[PDB]
Amino acid sequence: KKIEHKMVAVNGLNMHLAELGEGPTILFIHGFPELWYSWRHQMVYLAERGYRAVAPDLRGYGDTTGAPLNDPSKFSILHLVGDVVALLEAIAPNEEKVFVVAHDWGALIAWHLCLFRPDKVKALVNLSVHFSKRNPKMNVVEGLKAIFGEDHYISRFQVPGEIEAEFAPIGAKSVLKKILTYRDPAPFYFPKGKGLEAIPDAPVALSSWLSEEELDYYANKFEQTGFTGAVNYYRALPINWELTAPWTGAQVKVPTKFIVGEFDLVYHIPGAKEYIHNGGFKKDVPLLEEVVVLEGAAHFVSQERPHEISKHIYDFIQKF
Repeated sequence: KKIEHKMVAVNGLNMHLAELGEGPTILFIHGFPELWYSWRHQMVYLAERGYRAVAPDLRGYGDTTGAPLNDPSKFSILHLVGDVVALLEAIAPNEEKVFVVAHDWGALIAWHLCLFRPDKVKALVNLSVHFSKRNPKMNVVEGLKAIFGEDHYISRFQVPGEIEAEFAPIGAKSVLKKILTYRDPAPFYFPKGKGLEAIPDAPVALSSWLSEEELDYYANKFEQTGFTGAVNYYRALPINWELTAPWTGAQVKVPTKFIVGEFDLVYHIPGAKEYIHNGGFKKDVPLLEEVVVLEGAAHFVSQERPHEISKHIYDFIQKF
């Protein structure tokens, strides 16, 4: 069978769901600036081994409609987890708990899904983004701006319309190619009026995992939707910080496997490596397995290392 596509009405949205396979449900959750399509390899691998792979486009992404692009406050972590809980109730009505696999912004959603509703998740595979322990002093935007300055991507993303206008003459294809093929451990910089000039290029042979046809899929979709929906997630970071105060000191009680690429910029945020490897991560996530670091890999591991990611998912969920 080929990948099936449907629309599901959830939490004020009409959500696009891609689906492949039969058996126990695995929910895949993409990140920025990606789509359901990022899971193409894993959907096939897991479906051929007796699982039902389900991959939505998130709020403000791809074929999912209903989100007010003009109101970034509606892209809060609470709205996002609300979407996922409602989705699961609709598409998995006979499984109290399901498997969850997620990456980047999807991983951040998955952490909070597990904090808010651990009764819904049997086991979790998170990629790239480690558990974000709430800093009582300041929000993520302010914290990263203090370290990396005004041109840091999360800071430049803040005012609605600004980064959109920067990307406009460049076009979705060039923006996406530059982002998807990025390999340097430093964060993205978007100096005003400089477009993509501040982002270094890696040797071309290192991005052979991304075909022109695959690039075109992302490009065509984001040229239709624009980038506002996706970028609004970062614009909600300040309110996310306020809204998540009730979960200070709370633990994720779901069995978890964490995987990250050696050169992933998120992995190189100051303090991240120490948090992940020296005990802090295990304290917040007591059922965390041994952390997996993919040698020679960068941020987009599901596409860059599809066999390794697929096998790591299969081997982990087989334990249950």
